[PDB]
Amino acid sequence: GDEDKEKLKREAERALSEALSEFEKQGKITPETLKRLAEEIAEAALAQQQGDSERLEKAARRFAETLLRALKESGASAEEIEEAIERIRKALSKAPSPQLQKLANSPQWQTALQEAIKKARQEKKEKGSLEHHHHHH
Repeated sequence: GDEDKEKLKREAERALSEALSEFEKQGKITPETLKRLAEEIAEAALAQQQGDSERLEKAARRFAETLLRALKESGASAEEIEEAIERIRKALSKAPSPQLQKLANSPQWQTALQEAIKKARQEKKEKGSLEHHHHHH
């Protein structure tokens, strides 16, 4: 049992790459993590053409939960989290795919994002998030 979801994954990995472009430029985030976040968008955008509302909520929540770790790992605060998710909203709304444009406009996806901004606002500030080793591998 398999499906050609790779077509949406290759379109979505660019959405995060352009949205979080400044976070990667700053060394807050990695291109592997930007792809890992967009792999959940691929499922959510394919679900929009299938009309599967339950997928939109679950995939958007899983994406927004993962994204919060990738940002907080860099020492991000609620102000950086709430700017970061907003960039995916533009990148999806401006996307090359009509499935990704429908995803940016989807209430089931957009509601799951609010839970991630309010989660980061409940914590407000980082614990410290500094590193003392090269980690070259």
